[PDB]
Amino acid sequence: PAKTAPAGGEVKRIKLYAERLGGGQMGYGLEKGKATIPGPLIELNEGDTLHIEFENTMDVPVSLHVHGLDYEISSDGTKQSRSDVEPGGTRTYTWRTHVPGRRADGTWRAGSAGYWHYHDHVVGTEHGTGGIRNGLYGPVIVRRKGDVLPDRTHTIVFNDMTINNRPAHTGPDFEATVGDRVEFVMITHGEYYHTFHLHGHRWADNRTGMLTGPDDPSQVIDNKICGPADSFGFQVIAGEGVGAGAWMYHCHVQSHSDMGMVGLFLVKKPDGTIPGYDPHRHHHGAASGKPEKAEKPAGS
Amino acid sequence: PAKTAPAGGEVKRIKLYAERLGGGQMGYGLEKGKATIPGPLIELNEGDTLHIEFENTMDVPVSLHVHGLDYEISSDGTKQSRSDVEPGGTRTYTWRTHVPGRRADGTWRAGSAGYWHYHDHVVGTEHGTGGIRNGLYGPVIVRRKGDVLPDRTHTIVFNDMTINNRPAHTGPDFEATVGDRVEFVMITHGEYYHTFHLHGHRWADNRTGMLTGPDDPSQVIDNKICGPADSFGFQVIAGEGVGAGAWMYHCHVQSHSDMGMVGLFLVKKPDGTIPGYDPHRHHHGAASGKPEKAEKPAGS
Amino acid sequence: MGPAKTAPAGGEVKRIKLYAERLGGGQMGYGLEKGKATIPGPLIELNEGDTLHIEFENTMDVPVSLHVHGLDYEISSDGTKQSRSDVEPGGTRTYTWRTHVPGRRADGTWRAGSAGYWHYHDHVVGTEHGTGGIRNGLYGPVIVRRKGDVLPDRTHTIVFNDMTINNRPAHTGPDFEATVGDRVEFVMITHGEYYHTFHLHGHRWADNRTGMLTGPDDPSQVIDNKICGPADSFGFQVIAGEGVGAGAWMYHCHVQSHSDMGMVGLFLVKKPDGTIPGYDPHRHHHGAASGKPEKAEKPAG
Ligand SMILES: [Cu+2]
Ligand SMILES: [Cu+2]
Ligand SMILES: [Cu+2]
Ligand SMILES: [Cu+2]
Ligand SMILES: [Cu+2]
Ligand SMILES: [Cu+2]
Ligand SMILES: [Cu+2]
Ligand SMILES: [Cu+2]
Ligand SMILES: [Cu+2]
Ligand SMILES: [Cu+2]
Ligand SMILES: [Cu+2]
Ligand SMILES: [Cu+2]
Ligand SMILES: [Cu+2]
Ligand SMILES: [Cu+2]
Ligand SMILES: [Cu+2]
Ligand SMILES: [Zn+2]
Ligand SMILES: [Zn+2]
Ligand SMILES: [Zn+2]
Repeated sequence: PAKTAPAGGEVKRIKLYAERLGGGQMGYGLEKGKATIPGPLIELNEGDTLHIEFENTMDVPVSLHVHGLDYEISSDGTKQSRSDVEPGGTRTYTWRTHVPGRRADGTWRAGSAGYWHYHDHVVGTEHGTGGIRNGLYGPVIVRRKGDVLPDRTHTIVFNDMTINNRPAHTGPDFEATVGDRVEFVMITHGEYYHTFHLHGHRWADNRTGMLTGPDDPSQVIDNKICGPADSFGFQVIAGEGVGAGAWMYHCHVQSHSDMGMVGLFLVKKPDGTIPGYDPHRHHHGAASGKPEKAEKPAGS
Repeated sequence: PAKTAPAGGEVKRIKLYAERLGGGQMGYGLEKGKATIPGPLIELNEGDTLHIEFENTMDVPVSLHVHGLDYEISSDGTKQSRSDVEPGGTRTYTWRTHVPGRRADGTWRAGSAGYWHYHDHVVGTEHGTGGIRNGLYGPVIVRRKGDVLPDRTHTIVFNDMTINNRPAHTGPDFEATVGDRVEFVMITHGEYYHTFHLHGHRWADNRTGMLTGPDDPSQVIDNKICGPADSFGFQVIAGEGVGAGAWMYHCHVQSHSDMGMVGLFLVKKPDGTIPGYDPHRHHHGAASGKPEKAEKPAGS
Repeated sequence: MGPAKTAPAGGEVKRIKLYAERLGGGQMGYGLEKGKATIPGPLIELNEGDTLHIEFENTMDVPVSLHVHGLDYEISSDGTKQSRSDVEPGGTRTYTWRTHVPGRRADGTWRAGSAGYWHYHDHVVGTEHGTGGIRNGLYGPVIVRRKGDVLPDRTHTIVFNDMTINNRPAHTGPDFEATVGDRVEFVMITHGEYYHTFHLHGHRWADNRTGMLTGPDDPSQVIDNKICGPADSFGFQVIAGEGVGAGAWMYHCHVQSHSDMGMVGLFLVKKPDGTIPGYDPHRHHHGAASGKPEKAEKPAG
């Protein structure tokens, strides 16, 4: 058992659009009218090259900038590099990815693999302050050959005082069944530091969020401090050793928690019930609505 | 010939009370009228189960919630899971703990071993904001079989702008003899980020705070940023390579340090001498009083 | 490409002269020669086992001290009022830092070595916590090397001190110059009141002691972005432009208002012919010019 990532090395291509959303927001999407905050999950295998055919449907300039992946200066996505996109414009951005390996100097070159993210560098200031606040950001995952694959992947972005730009106390909530292998990508943006905490679960503070084995000294944690543009990820086995229930995740800064940065990891018994939980309730005047569906990785 | 932790797997039982302390404060204790801030140190061996017979001695509801350990949702310690405790009420809380090992899918399940903590989730808000502010928090240590055991353990909690809820510039101070193996558990709570620093000593930033050997890449540090609910720990040999002295520890955020988050690790020669220490001095109007005794782990 | 240069065994007794002096604008700094003080102060590099005697002289009209992180020192070298190790105006003192290799103790435990990215700063100016001294610029990098550690071509020091980089005016950089392929070391230190996040475009490093993965078994997260707070220090090395190419590669704090307010600089990575595609040097940004690139630091001789 346990599905693992294959070798990379393929040239891949997708479309991405930036568009205005309700109420002053902006998002990236895989099709016109389909933009979401966070933008679509992009998933690659080390060695893969990705050509993103990008179109800006808005009436202001926008760009696409990425952390951690290889790109040439012309793909930086900045005014400074003349890599932004005019209103109505199209540009092809290119991201590349490489495996680890020995350098001739004897050192070991780290590969591209990790939890990363992309966002706008252009809207509102030349640092993307406006774009990021408006919602233009998304997750990118690069797998090393042999990395364990999860059943589903959820993305949690602490953006200023919001989770995924949602109104306070709206979650989101994510559904799983006890035993599911579930991946979280955790990204932070804006002005503030936070601490991400998840009830009833824990992970390894390292590249994959999972210990490699008995020799891995990495601290096991349930709580992690994070600043703007930090990203990390991990996988848990839902309800492992703790059983079903509505398991809270939240920022652990006390006022942030009280002010609505909280959501539920809803872990169901095999029969679909969660012990001791009331679904349609309001919390501080707001309802979390339906659980957010897991993100499907983009294109190909 | 360093002492090491034995294998776990027992069933342990303790009693725990919540009671009001002076000045709007609240604490946990092992006996009525014995509550302390921070609460008693609880120490377990990976695999141990702990039943806590909990009694709420106060006139308002309270709860007990734990990080990192295994527990069922009915032990969550929250209003939402109906696991809180009414005034004058009793409940048994159960915490469980497991060793690392291979799963059936071939992956490696991380153990519970680590530096963790427990606090109230119900007082002042359903996030425990009031309980934590008031002092209901305390350390939990889970040892992996073969972990090095210290001579003594001290707990340092940065709760908002205070150390262990003490008035500004009161320490606490901790006392050791040169060569003692001393363990510190460092927990943060409240609204603020901090950076913990200890003069004259250093530790590995990894699960146990010690390097496993020559193959551990973990950064050796004397300074660590930490946010609300962050938990870590480490051991030092007191005065190693440095000698006796009053060795300051403190938040390194400059104003926090000036405003009183500072204490002393007082390391003595066998004949008692402590260079760089004036025992009768007040600092910014306050005195640290006598050194805090090392916490002895709650007996079963 | 030959095998990288690596640090030898330490164990030598070394000695330098160090001064504190006032600089323009109410600032203060450490220097290797009178009139030569810099912010940050001179880079100090040792090999594990080295002892360093710092013959220190305060040229200022107010007291000052020298305190260090991570390195072995006796209480009389603490550099604090409490330990009576501060220096009076015109005063001199010998500060001694020692350093040790890793190894097994008698108890069978492994003692961690001194090696790492560390720093020194005043502990007595403005308050007994060195709050004024640090604000004014009395701080600098210390590197301790384990035998075998890879040595870079050049080292640069980036200090986020409150809202400034190296106490420079907003939007002035500094910028650092390299050529594609150069092995470039960064020492990154934070001071003052604020948390930040350090980010470098186009490059990445391992979050661990050396900033470099030890091999295929090292689990450390590979990152381009790192949260840091007052007195934090870490370091890494990158191969400039590796897999990416020439360009003006931005580094900045990633807290949005901080980058907007000027904590930004350029890692200027030139092609072998000395040119940078699509970049211009004399621009002003938000009213300020970054001036010429910061020359790399020669470790104190
Ligand atoms: Cu940027
Ligand atoms: Cu928060
Ligand atoms: Cu919790
Ligand atoms: Cu970014
Ligand atoms: Cu409603
Ligand atoms: Cu909680
Ligand atoms: Cu603090
Ligand atoms: Cu220090
Ligand atoms: Cu908590
Ligand atoms: Cu008094
Ligand atoms: Cu200090
Ligand atoms: Cu900043
Ligand atoms: Cu970037
Ligand atoms: Cu310091
Ligand atoms: Cu000018
Ligand atoms: Zn709530
Ligand atoms: Zn003080
Ligand atoms: Zn700018």
